[PDB]
Parts: sequence; C-alpha cells; structure tokens
Amino acid sequence: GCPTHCHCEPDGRMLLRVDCSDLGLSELPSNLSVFTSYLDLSMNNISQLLPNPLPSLRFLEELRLAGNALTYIPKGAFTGLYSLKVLMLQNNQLRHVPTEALQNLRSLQSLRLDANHISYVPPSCFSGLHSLRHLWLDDNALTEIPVQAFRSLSALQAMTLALNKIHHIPDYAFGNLSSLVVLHLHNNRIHSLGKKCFDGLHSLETLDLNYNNLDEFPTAIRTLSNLKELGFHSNNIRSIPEKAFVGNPSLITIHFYDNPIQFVGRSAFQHLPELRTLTLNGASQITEFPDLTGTANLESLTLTGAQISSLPQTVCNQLPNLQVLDLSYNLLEDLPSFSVCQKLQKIDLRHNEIYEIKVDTFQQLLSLRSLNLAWNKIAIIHPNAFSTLPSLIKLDLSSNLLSSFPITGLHGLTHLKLTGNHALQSLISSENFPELKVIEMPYAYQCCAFGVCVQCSP
Amino acid sequence: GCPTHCHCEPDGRMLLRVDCSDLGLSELPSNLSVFTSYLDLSMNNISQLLPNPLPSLRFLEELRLAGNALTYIPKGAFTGLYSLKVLMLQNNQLRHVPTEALQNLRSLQSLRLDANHISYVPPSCFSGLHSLRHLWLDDNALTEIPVQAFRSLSALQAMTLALNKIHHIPDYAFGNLSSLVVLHLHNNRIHSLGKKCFDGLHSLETLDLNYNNLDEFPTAIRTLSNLKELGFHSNNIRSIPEKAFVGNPSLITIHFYDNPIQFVGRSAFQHLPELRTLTLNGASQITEFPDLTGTANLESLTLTGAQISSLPQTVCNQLPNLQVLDLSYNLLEDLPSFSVCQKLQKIDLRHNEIYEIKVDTFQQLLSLRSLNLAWNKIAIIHPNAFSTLPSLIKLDLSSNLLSSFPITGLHGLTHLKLTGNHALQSLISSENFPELKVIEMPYAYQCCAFGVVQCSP
Amino acid sequence: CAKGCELCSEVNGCLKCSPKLFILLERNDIRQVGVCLPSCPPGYFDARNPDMNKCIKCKIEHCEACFSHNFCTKCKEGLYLHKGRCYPACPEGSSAANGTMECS
Amino acid sequence: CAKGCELCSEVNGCLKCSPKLFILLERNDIRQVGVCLPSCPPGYFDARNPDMNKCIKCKIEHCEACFSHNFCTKCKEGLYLHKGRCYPACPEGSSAANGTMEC
Ligand SMILES: *[C@@H]1O[C@H](CO)[C@@H](O[C@@H]2O[C@H](CO)[C@@H](O[C@@H]3O[C@H](CO)[C@@H](O)[C@H](O)[C@@H]3O)[C@H](O)[C@H]2NC(C)=O)[C@H](O)[C@H]1NC(C)=O
Ligand SMILES: *[C@@H]1O[C@H](CO)[C@@H](O)[C@H](O)[C@H]1NC(C)=O
Ligand SMILES: *[C@@H]1O[C@H](CO)[C@@H](O)[C@H](O)[C@H]1NC(C)=O
Ligand SMILES: *[C@@H]1O[C@H](CO)[C@@H](O)[C@H](O)[C@H]1NC(C)=O
Ligand SMILES: *[C@@H]1O[C@H](CO)[C@@H](O)[C@H](O)[C@H]1NC(C)=O
Repeated sequence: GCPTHCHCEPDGRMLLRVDCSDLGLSELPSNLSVFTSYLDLSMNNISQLLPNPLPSLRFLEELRLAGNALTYIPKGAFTGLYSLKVLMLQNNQLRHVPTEALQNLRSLQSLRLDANHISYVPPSCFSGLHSLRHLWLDDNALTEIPVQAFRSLSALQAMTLALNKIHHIPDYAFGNLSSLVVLHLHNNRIHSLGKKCFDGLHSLETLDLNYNNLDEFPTAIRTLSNLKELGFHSNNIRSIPEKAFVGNPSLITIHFYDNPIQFVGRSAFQHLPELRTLTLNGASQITEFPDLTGTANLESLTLTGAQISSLPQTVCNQLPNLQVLDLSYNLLEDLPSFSVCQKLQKIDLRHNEIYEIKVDTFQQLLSLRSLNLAWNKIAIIHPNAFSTLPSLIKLDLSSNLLSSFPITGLHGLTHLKLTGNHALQSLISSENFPELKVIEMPYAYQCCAFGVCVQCSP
Repeated sequence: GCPTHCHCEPDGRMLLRVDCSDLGLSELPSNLSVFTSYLDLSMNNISQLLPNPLPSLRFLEELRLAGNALTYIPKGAFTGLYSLKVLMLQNNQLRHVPTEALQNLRSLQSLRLDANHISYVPPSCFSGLHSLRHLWLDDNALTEIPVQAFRSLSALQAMTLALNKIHHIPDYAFGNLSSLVVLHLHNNRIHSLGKKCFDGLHSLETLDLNYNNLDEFPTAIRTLSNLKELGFHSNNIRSIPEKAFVGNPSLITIHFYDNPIQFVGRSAFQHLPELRTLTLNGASQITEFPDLTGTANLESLTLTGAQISSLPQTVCNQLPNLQVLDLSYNLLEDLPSFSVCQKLQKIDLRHNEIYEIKVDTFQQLLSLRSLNLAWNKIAIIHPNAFSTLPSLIKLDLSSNLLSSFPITGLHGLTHLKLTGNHALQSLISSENFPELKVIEMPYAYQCCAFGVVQCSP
Repeated sequence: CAKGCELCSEVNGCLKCSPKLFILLERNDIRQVGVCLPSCPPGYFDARNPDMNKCIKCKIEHCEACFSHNFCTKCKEGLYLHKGRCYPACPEGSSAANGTMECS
Repeated sequence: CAKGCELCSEVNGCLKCSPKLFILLERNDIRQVGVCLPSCPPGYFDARNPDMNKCIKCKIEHCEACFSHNFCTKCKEGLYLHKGRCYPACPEGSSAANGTMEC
C-alpha cells in the first residue's frame, strides 16, 4: 500500500520504502501503513507535525524531515518510532533542540540537526539516546558549548559544531563523551579556551579549529594522545611555543596556514614519528633550524621567509625519507653535505647569500631531479660538485656571479638557467649537452649555439 | 713587385697592398715593392726589426705587426713613415711602450698597443702624435695612470686601459685630453680615485669602471656633464649617496649590478631626463620610494627586496610612459591610484603585505597585459576593480586568502592562477572565460569546469 | 534553471545552490554536471561552508557511507567498523562483535 | 682543429681561441660558426676579456668600422664624422669640414 502521489519499493525482504520527497505536501501522508522501513519527506512545506502524527510503524529505520520549515517538534511526535536508526531534521527553522521530542529513542545512531536557527540546547534533551554516534549541529546560531546535554552522549563518536557563533570553550566542555573520535568546530568565533577543555575525550583522533579567532596556541591540545589530525588554520596565532605537539605523538598531518605565525620553537616539531608533511612560510623571527628528533619520516620540508644563518653539520642525519627541500628566501651562506640526505628529488635554495658551492655539498643524490640555486652570490663552483647527480634534469644558477662552468658528470638533462651571470661569456656546445630543450642565456650569441638565432631566451 | 708567397692587390689608384699574414716569416721580405699603401704581417715570428729597415715607402696607411715576437722597437724604425695612419702592435711581448720610436709619426690616427706585457710607458713617448684619435692599452701589466706621457695626447678621443693592474686614479690623471669621448678602465683593480681625477676631459660621454675593486661611490663622476653611459658594476660598493648623478644630466644608461648595494638615496636619481632603464634588487636599507622628478621617461622600473612602507599618492605624476613595474618581495600594504600612470604593460607586486585592493587602484590601465598580486594578504576584492582593463590577458592571485571572485569586466583572458586561496570554493564557468589555456586551481573540482588547455589542482 | 538552483549553465548544469542546499557533482566522460540536493546520496558526506555546500566523495577504503572524512558511518561487508575505521580483526583493547558487525 | 684554435665542433666551428686571439662569430644560415683572427675585420671591433676576447658587430647608424659601441672609427660616405658619431651636419661650436671627412 504505497500512499498517493508517492514512490514505493520493497526494502530488503518485503519491508516497504515510501518516498514522498519534493511533492510539496501540506501535511505528512495519512494512511501510510505498517511494514514501512524508511521514510523521506524533504522540501515539502510541513508546518506542524501533526494533528495526526504516525507512530506504530515499528519497523521504520529512517525518517528524513529536512527542508520542511517546522518551528518546533512536540514531544510525543516520535514515540512509536521504536526502530528509528537515523533521523534527519536539517535546514528546518528550529530555534532550539527539541526540549523533549528527542529522548529514550533507543536505537538511533545518527541525528542530524544542522542548518537550523538553533541557539540554545536544553539540558537533558539528549537524555537516553545511548546509541547516538553521529550528530550534526552546524550552520546554526549556538553561542556556547552545551556541556550539560552533551554528557549523556557517551556513545557519540563523531560530532560537528561548525558554522555557529561559539566564542569560548570552557573546561570539561566535553567531559564524558570519551567515545568521540571526530570533533568539528570550524567556521566559528573561537577566541579563547580553557587550559582543561579537551581533557574529556580520550579517543579523539581528529580536531577542527580552522577559520576561527584564537590569539594564542591552544595548549589544551597536549592531553589528546590519540590525536592524529589537527587543523587550526585561518586564525590569529602569532607563534608555536616550544614542545607544542609533545603531548600528541602519532600526529599525521597538521593545518595552520594563513595564520600570522612569526616564531616557531626550535624543538616545537620534535617527536612526531609519522609526520609526513611540512610548510612554514614567512616566519621572520626564526633564526634557527628547527630540531627534528624522532621525526625522521618527513617527505616534504620547506622553511621560508626567515632569517636562518646557516645549517648544522649533520643536519640531514635527522632527515631521511624526505624528497623535497625548500629553504628559499633566507640568509644561507655556508652549505652542509646533503650527502646522507639521499632520495632527495627536488631542492630549492634561491635568494640566499650563498657565495660558493663545495664538492660534496650535493654529493651522491642519486634521486635528485631538480636543483635551483638562482639569485645567490655564487662566485665559484668546484668542478666535480655535479659529477655525481645522474637523476638531475633541471638546473638553475640564474642571477649569480659565475665566470666559468663545470662539465664533469651532468651530461644529459632538460633545463639549464644562467642569467645575471654576466661574467659568463664563453661558449657551450650542443654536444656534451644534448636533450636540452629549454634554455636561458645571458647573451643572444651563445643561444644559437643550440640552434636558436627547443627554446632559448637571451 | 709583390713578395714571394704573399698575395698582393692594387688598392685604390695604383697603390699596392701586400698581405703577408699567417706565413711565419723569419724576417720581413728583403726586396719590397714600395707603392705600398697598407701592409700586414700578423702571427709570423718576427724577432727583431731589424738589421735592415724599409722606410722610404712614404705611403702605407696601415702597418699591421700583431702576434709577432718583438721585444723592443728601435727609434728610427718608423721614420720614413710619412703616411702611417694606423699601426697595430698587438699580441706582442713588449715590456714598455717604445721610448721614442712612436714619436712624430704625423698621420697616425689609431695605435694598438694591447696584448703585450707593458708596465712602463716613458713620458713623451707619445710626443708629436697630433692625429692619434684611438689608443689601445689593455691586457698589459700597468700599475698606475701614466698622466705625464698622456698630456700631449690632446687629440685622443677613444682609449682603453681595461684589464691591467692599476689601483688608483690620481688627481687630474687625464689632464688636457679633453677630446677624449670613450674611457675604458674595466676588469681592473681600482680601489681608490681622487676627488678631482676626471675633471680633465670635458668631452667624455662613456666611462667604464666595471669589474673593479671600488669600495666607495666615485664622486669624481660629478664633473662629467656630457657623460651618457656609465658602468661600475661588479665592484664592492655598498651605497649610492644623495645627489649622485646630479652632475651628469643626459645620462642614458647606468650599470651597477653585482654590487653589494644596501642603501640608495631618495633624491639620488634626480634630473636625468633621458634615462630609460634601472634595476635595483636587494637594497635592504632603503625604507622610502625614490624621487624621480625631471626624470619621467623611464620605461622599466623594478624595485624589490627592500623595506619600504608604502608609495606616496602622487607617484605616477612623475611617472608616465612606463610599461613595466615591479615592486615585489617587499612591504607594501596600501596601494595608490596607478590610474595616472598609463601605458603600463606589466606589473608585479607579489610578496607584499597588501591586505586589500581598491576600486581605483587599477582603473584605466588599457596597455596592461599581466598583473601579479600573488603571495599577499588580500582579504577582499572590490568587484569593479577590474572593470576597466581590456588588454589584461595574464593574472596571478595565488596564496592570497580570497573567498569570492569578481567577474566584472575582464572576461576572455589567457592565464589565471588562484591556488593557495582555499577560501575560494565556489566554481567558475567556462563561458564568460574563453581563451583560457593555462590555469591553476586550489581544488580539483573547479578545474573540471574547464573540461579536464591546462589546469593543475 | 532547476528547482532550488540559483545559477545554471547549459554546459555545467547547476553552478550554485539555494541558500541551505548541497551541490552534487559528477564527472561524466571528462565532463562534470551539477545538481542541488537537500542532502547527499550514499557514498559521500555532507560538508557545509558559507561559500559553498558540497556533497563530497568519501575518500575511505572499503566504506559505503561516512560522516566526515577518516570516519566511516557504514563499512562494506566482510569488513568490520571500529570507531569510524574498517578492519577484519578489531583489537584486543577489548571490542568483540555481536550478531551484527558492530564491535564494542 | 684550426689555426690558433684549441676546441672544435664540426657543427659550431671553433668554440675557443688560443690565449690572446679573438673569436669570430658569423651567422651562416641560422647556424653559427667560430673562427680565430688576430684582429677583427672591418664592421667589427675588438673586445678583450679575461674570460674571452670576441669580435663584435658595430650596431651603429651609417658606419663601416668602429672602436666600440656608439663610437665609429670610420663612417660611410656622404655623412660627416663627429666624436665617434655620424651626421650630415655637425655643429656650431666650431667644427667645419675640410677637403676630407672629419669635422
Ligand atoms: C559519564 O558517562 C557515562 C557513560 O554513558 C554515563 O552513563 C551511565 O549512566 C547510566 C545511568 O543513567 C548507567 O547505566 C545504568 O545501568 C543499567 C544497565 O546496566 C541501565 O538499565 C540503567 O537504566 C542505567 O542506565 C551507567 O552505569 C553509566 N555509565 C558509565 C560508564 O558510568 C554517566 O551518567 C556519565 N556521568 C558522569 C557524571 O560522568
Ligand atoms: C508552506 O505551507 C504553509 C501552509 O501552512 C503556507 O502558509 C506557507 O506559505 C508555505 N511556505 C512556502 C515557503 O511555500
Ligand atoms: C733583391 O734585390 C737585390 C738588389 O737590391 C738583388 O740583387 C737580389 O737578387 C734580389 N733578390 C730577390 C730574391 O729578389
Ligand atoms: C721563431 O723565431 C726564432 C728566433 O727568435 C727562430 O730561431 C725560429 O726558427 C722561429 N720558429 C718558427 C717556427 O718560425
Ligand atoms: C694641456 O696641459 C698643459 C699643462 O698641464 C696646459 O698648459 C695646456 O693649456 C693644456 N691644453 C693644451 C691644449 O695644451
């Protein structure tokens, strides 16, 4: 018995599915018999539910009630819904979590209350939903963390309070809900949090504080051992303090960009054995290379716009498993070995005060593919410096003070860049440089030596 | 009567040319045809000239004696030379300019004494060479400017002392030689010059101090009004002082790159109406934009790697007819009009602290082709900001924290880069954006809106 | 243009959604098309932003439906779901699985 | 390889010259060739450097042979020669042109 206007189908065995989606109903359907296993009412102008709700369909897995602009759910509305598993109450115009519509609804796992105009969450509204694992409370007008009602949600594993207007997170704001694995608080107005907010969830693995207004680094992060992912970008932090992520080993990825970060601790990024990625742009007060003990499996390290002086002798010892390095736009004069730091694939050291290239400084980089040393003060190259880099294909020494050019090894690449090097005038052959297709030269006369009088810009 | 093995030919009317190059004589030929109007012996192991000279040929315009092994030229050797105009004595192993040998050779106009090992020039060696206009004296082992022997050379117009080992330019070192137009002192080791060295030559137009060891800015340049080109690059100068080029208007080109320059004066670049180009990168100590009044015909201005705070409003008033502008990698926050300064074709203001772009900040730039504002802190775009730029074809707004995007004007260009702007999430359509060939996107899903032409997610 | 859609192109379908809805993409033969949904179909998860709300493909191994990323809401059969992730074992801290596939 | 030449490619010609000789370029059908000469031919001028000495074309208006850039040593007929430059006139401070061609 499919209701009028609607679309029906058998679920698994003989249970029935009623689709009453965008049909623009006035009220929910009458009739609509038992055997019904999930029910969709979306975008259909439902003011009040109802003069006659419809409980007693004891087999209903799922009600979807999104886009219906109701203002308030009376209590007994969901009583007979004994097998309710997922209830959706999205983009409706609720102003508060149903004071009592939502309780002792035993078997429900996911409750979706986003895109409403909810502002206050009543205490013990969530009394007796010991199965709720998924909760939406985003795109709403919350003002604080509803600590009260949240306790009874100890089965909660994933929650989102994104896109609200919460500004402060009190201590123990999430006391009991230790089952929580995913917490989402982005696009809010979070300025300050307590020293002991996050101490509740011992099973939290992901955290989202992105697009918010915090001024200082959240030190409450320290207590979340199991945390794997963390994001606090597009905020207003000034600096990462020493031993910031000490309390969170087994962190994989971190997000903090578009934040006016100025100082980063030396040891701030120590002991994160599985950390894979890094990018640090524009940290001026950084005068030191950061310590990376116990963090040896990074693959991409880039540190720019600072005032580093030079690198420690054995710098790369802490750093295997990486492939890309970018230490551009700093005050680098002397250069380390780079030898041990194998498997390197791409390097960028432009705009440094490097006056020289020693022999070993790029020795035995069998994986190195790209080397950029443009805009430096490189007066002199020891000839065998490049003797040992087969995998090298693109090379730049632009805007330098070079007079001659080394020759050993090297032979066989794709890019070679040499402007600003006016002291370079002598020729170079197509032979001992085949497969070269894109080229720059200080003077036009040497470019045609490669047949342009393939690309080559004088 | 052309000498054996050489190849002869008649010049103009009936004159004879004897070419005896690349043959390795022991000595010059004995029985020579006079009638000779120019004569070349180059690369031919000529030790001594000689037991038997051959003057009295009154007419050779040109003797070429390069690449040969002489050590000292005797006095009477070139006497009968009533018509010598150009004598070349290069690639030789001379230790000093011939004492007297090169004296009163009337018609001599160009003298090539380079590629030797001369360190000493006798005073009055160049006595009576009143037709000498051109002098080579490079790649020799000189130690000082030999001012004495130089005075009598008041007809000299072109000279080269490049690549010797002179260290200091004495006071008045070039006293009378006011006829001099080109001076060459590059690839040398000049550490110091006098306050009044260059005041001699009133006709100098070019000066070469490139590749030298100057520590301080040469203030002696001031007296040189007629100077047009100047090069002092690859030295060890630290700063350009205020009113540096005050004394040399009608300067067209200036060269000072590869110099550890830190500070430049504000008014240092005033009044040089014909200057076309300048590039000054890594001048940290400058905190202000330089003044450019009476100098409005710049076509290429680029200023990066400094610490200026902002641009004065009326910047473009001094600055029409420019085409390329580059103030990247610095501390720019607010932006002036840029309207007044039309004819602009290329702009680059990347790596500045620009948090905003106004409506007027780019109004009316029809010659503009490419505008780069990557790596700034620009939170917001006023939509009509780009309403008025037909010719715009290349744009970069990467790493800039935008949320939205205007669409106003512009439509139909060739390059667009907006990565690093993660708060951009809404899509952008193929229509109202034709001719788009290379594109970057913060995220893959909007790249696809263009049929993926190139597009990197 | 379409029901509950603000901007429509004949090439892309829906470009933008009515205030509080979700955009659904699909790349068909190197062509993408947009439709607007009150919520997403199975296999994705619902992501809101003040700029764009989009139904996003769930980048998880052996997962049928999800909440956000790195958290699965329902896993695929023969595989068990432990705290939003999917495994055949599932510790040994002390979990164990009833007549369904939902270890505690 | 060639007279006073140390390094030779059959495709580019001479690539380098003996210590104190000038390398000469010439564009033969969008292929370049290097040759070695004790001095440059007219239309050039001799430019020395500690790295390399090269024969350089004189990028000038109406001149046959020169010393360097912007300064001509010999101009072509019908035009006057003044202080390395060439004009049909030639001022007005006190120059004047006699039976020859050197105002
Ligand atoms: C801290 O979190 C726990 C975990 O949810 C909160 O819930 C639990 O409270 C209930 C009482 O409402 C206890 O369950 C009881 O047991 C029988 C079945 O054994 C049940 O039929 C009763 O109706 C009753 O629900 C349960 O022991 C307790 N769980 C734990 C782990 O303590 C607790 O209320 C939260 N409170 C605070 C102050 O942290
Ligand atoms: C929804 O239905 C009610 C009838 O109770 C009507 O008054 C209202 O205007 C409808 N809303 C919309 C948005 O159509
Ligand atoms: C050179 O000239 C002399 C006369 O001055 C003559 O006796 C001699 O045979 C000539 N030798 C040659 C090789 O022409
Ligand atoms: C070079 O000149 C010497 C005299 O200085 C002479 O003995 C020798 O034969 C000459 N060698 C050649 C190859 O001309
Ligand atoms: C050259 O210098 C001498 C002495 O330094 C001076 O008397 C003379 O006027 C100057 N000019 C000429 C043309 O001699």
